[PDB]
Amino acid sequence: SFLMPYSLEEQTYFMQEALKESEKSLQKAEIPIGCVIVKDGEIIGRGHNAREESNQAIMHAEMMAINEANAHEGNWRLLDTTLFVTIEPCVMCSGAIGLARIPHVIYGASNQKFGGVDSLYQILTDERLNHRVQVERGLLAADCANIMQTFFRQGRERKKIAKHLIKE
Amino acid sequence: SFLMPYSLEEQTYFMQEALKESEKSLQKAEIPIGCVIVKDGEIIGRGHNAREESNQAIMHAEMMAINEANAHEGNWRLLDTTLFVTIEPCVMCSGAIGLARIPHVIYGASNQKFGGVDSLYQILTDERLNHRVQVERGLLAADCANIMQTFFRQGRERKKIAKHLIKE
Ligand SMILES: [Zn+2]
Ligand SMILES: [Zn+2]
Repeated sequence: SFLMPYSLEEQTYFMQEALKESEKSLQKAEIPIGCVIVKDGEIIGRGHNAREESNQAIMHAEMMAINEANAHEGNWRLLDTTLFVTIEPCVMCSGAIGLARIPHVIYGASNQKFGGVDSLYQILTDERLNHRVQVERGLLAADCANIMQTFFRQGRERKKIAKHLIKE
Repeated sequence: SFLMPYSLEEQTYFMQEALKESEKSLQKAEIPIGCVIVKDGEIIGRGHNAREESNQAIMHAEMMAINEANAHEGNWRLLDTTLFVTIEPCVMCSGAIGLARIPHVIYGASNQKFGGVDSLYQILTDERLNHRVQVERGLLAADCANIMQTFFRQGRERKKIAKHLIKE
């Protein structure tokens, strides 16, 4: 039943690759969330949040990775694939993951405010939608949560500078 | 509380425009669902399902329309906008609609199998996500449901021809 296509070291490698995607968003002053989609032990799609830069509301890490994975495979179906994402996917991405037919998802830290996999909803395991995704969580959670904390602190600092310049 | 930026005739015009988008998908042998996003009485985004053609799993009508609307406005935020879609948005699109901050959504026929607005979930009015979208349904439902029925019949016919050619 429970599948294990990759060792813990392999999984760690992939999540760290997603964290590197996460760093791209951070550097661009955006929610530091990264994602990588793997097929046969090879990453076929990468993504990071880029809503502000792209001016696209759907441009979350998972969506970018899915588009890349589909392009790579030249198919909207992403069977026998594993998706690694630093933070629990929101409702939109969860729905997208189900539509892509991705059977395996591994995320780092949970998303208590917008989480659609375990937190607010359980879209990837919902029988009505018949999504039967094997979900794993906790992989490098500390790091995934840490870069997010860095983002928020930097955000307050940027907001403080802006407030100062507007004033006088 | 309840807003009415457009008359019933204006709404009908926009849904018919979404039905025209729906016809594009039908012609390409895809789920005939169309969508239009309106701002200040003007359509700023159009979309239709094109998963098979684009090989993109997220390429539903609403997603295509949102990307177009964001591009038009050069902003991921789609405030003071109204989205018209022939069929009740699925979970992915509903989530996307919430992320775009679209305050008004009008759909034709309901989606009893994958509906994320009223059928399976109520994402657009979920307090946890604080989405406070004004939802209207039923606009030209008969037509929206009709073109879908046409799609399924044509699908069976295409499947029958394919079965015949494979055989002998
Ligand atoms: Zn998301
Ligand atoms: Zn959808």
